This record gives sequence, C-alpha cells and structure tokens, in this order.
Amino acid sequence: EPRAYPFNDVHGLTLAGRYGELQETEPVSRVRPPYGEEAWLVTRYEDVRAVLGDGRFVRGPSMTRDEPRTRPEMVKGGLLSMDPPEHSRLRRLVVKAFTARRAESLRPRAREIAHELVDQMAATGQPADLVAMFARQLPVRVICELLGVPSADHDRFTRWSGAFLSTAEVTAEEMQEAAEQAYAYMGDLIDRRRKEPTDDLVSALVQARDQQDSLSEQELLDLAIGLLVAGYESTTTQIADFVYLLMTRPELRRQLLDRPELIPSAVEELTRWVPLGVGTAFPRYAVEDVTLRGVTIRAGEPVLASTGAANRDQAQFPDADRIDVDRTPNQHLGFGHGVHHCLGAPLARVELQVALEVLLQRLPGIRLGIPETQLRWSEGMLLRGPLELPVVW
Ligand code: HEM
Repeated sequence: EPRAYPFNDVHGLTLAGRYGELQETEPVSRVRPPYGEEAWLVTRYEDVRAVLGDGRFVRGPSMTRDEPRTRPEMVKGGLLSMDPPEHSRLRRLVVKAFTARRAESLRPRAREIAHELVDQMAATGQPADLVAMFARQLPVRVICELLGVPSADHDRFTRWSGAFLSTAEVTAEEMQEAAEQAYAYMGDLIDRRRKEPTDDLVSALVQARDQQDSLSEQELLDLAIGLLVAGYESTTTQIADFVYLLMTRPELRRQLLDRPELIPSAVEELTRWVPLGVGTAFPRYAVEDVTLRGVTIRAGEPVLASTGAANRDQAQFPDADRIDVDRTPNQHLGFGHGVHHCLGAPLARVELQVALEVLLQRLPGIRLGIPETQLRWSEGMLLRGPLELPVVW
C-alpha cells in the first residue's frame, strides 16, 4: 500500500501527476523509495512549510538512520545534518561572514566569469555544449571567488570539484584522491588567511565572533567544503534547467529580452516552478508523535516534505502550473524554509540572474541545437537536468 517513490520522471522537468492527486486525496501518504526506509510524504504547500518549520521535526537522526533516498551511496554531515542548538551556533557564525552584501559584491566578477565562459564556448563553434562549458563552470568558479581561492588555482580546484557532482564519471579511488586534495588545499588556505587576513569569505569566517565563541579549525574546513558542495551542483543544474526553459518557451525569452529588469523576479518564478529534485531530499524525523491532516506520524518516523510539489500547490499559487515572471506574491519553498533555509540563496539568486542576463546579452537567439526529444537527461538521481545542452545562436 505504500507507493513506489520517486514519482518524477528524470527525463525532463515534468512534475508527476501523482503529486497533485495526493494533494487532493492523500496529503500525508506512504512511500517506498528505492533505498532506505519507507516514509511519509507530505505534499501540500501548507503542510510542507509546517514540517520544515516545526521544532518537532529534526535532522540529527540522519547520522544514524537509513534515510529514504534515490541513490545508494549517501553523503552525511554538514549543517543539513544538525539540530538547534548545535546548528544554530554554526549557522550564526557562518551568516555573520556570509552576508547578503558579500553575496551582492560578487555580482561584477560573476558577470566577468560568465562572459569569459561564453567566449570559450563561442570559440569551439556551433553546436556547443552549454552544460559542460557554462553551467558546470560558472558556480564553482563563483565559489572560488567567494572563498578567496587565488585565480591561478581556479582550474585545478574546479577540476577537483567536478568529481563531487552526481553525474561525474569517476571511481571511488579517483574520488577520494580529489577529496583529499580539496581538503588539503582548503586547510592550507584557511591557515594562510588566519595568519594574513584578506577580504574573502575564508578570512571573515576565521575572524567571525559570536560573543566569545568562534569556529574551530575543523568547523572552518568542513564549512568551506560544505558550501562548495551545497553551492555547486544545485546552481549548475538550475542554470541548465532555466536556460532549457528559456530556449523552449518563446514568450519567456521575449519578455526577458524586452525587459531585462524582470530577470530577478523571473528567477524567483522559475525557482518556484521548476521541480528540481528527483525526490524530496533531506528527510525529517519526528521527535515525538505528531498529527497532520488527521494522520499520526509516530516518533522516529521519517518524513519527506516535497518543496517541488509545494511550489505547484494550486491552493497557494493561482494557476500553479503557469510560468508568470510577474507573479505576486511568490512565497515559494525553492530555497527551503525554517532554520535550514538555504544560506546561499542571496548568492544563488545573483548567479542565476547573471547567467540569464549574460546569456541573453551575448546569445539573444540561443536555442537548442537538436530536437527537444533527443536531449539526454541526467540519471544521477539527485537532481533533474540535461547532461548536455547543445546550443546554436
Ligand atoms: C540554485 C541553487 C541552490 C538551490 C536550488 C538551493 C536550495 C537549497 C535548499 C532548498 C535548502 C534547504 C534544504 C532543506 O532544508 O532540506 C538549501 C540549504 C543549504 N544551502 Fe542551498 N541552494 C542553492 C545554492 C546554494 C549556494 C550557492 C550555497 C553556498 C554558497 C548554498 C548553501 C547551502 C547550505 C550551507 C544549506 C544548508 C543550510 C542549513 O542546513 O542551515 N546553497 N539550499
């Protein structure tokens, strides 16, 4: 009686119909994922928001439970693995360094980088893979700027990061090697900035105080790396998906060309609309019994709260399936909700606005280089997006 989950076809960005159906008739329902525990699946915008924001649903048991998931091999730890108060402490310190202003200050470099990337892509000739040449390039490089990795080092570092993508074609031996390398490198860099502070995120992380309390050498390392993993795959896949949408929907492209100042609010709207995850990601566990739409979730059970479904809930967004770049209000859960809500959001927004702005300015007539139906989609199973987006212009 639990439904096989996930419901989404990875071959595209379609939101499965099961979701809407369950929002009507079974808003708290049972699912069996391909790996880990059978779980509750919550699909209404209201209930998903409730779950993500309730002190009774925790992440700490993730370290010691077989989480419902679409992959076999699980990455654990980081901030997404912690509860208040331990989480609060680390999060307080990080966001003191990692301000909205710091996010904004990187806009110019993000533009330079995107432009250079479009330069290298143009140089290969048409068709050109926008996935490999731009999408998988821009966010890791922006992360390098943010952190304060010297430019001489961006290429080597970018290359180490590629092994952490769910779509990477690599051995466990190949991957440890890259991990040990990025760790060793991040550590040295942290040491250097502590001895000799600059204006980069690493320096500000080293010097962040929250009343007498500070980040340890271990917390600083794990955090720097955590931001790269949190900030890379997601933003890459989201740039890809967004441009896919741009190239397949004439009205979407025409409005952003006519009024580039709509790009920000379009980024919001696409963030709501694109159901980015194969599944729901990041199960919450009940610390005690909880009743929701009249069903009792018992203490210790996992809960999958689908932001992808939430964001297309007809009860919260008028004509939820329509892409309206002018949507007001637009309180989507694209970037999570509650204490774990994406701490990279301000930067992510900057990158997404910049990828669209620059792509549109340089290749206003960029479009698929092959039929939509021939597109090869990623079967990495964490996120949904093209493995290759060949484009012409
Ligand atoms: C388009 C790109 C991105 C998307 C769609 C995205 C989405 C999200 C979402 C939905 C969450 C909350 C998940 C949950 O509560 O289970 C989250 C958390 C997080 N994000 Fe992002 N994010 C993006 C970019 C970034 C970037 C660029 C960074 C780093 C600079 C970043 C750092 C983090 C971190 C550290 C967390 C965990 C925060 C916590 O647990 O307190 N993200 N992200």
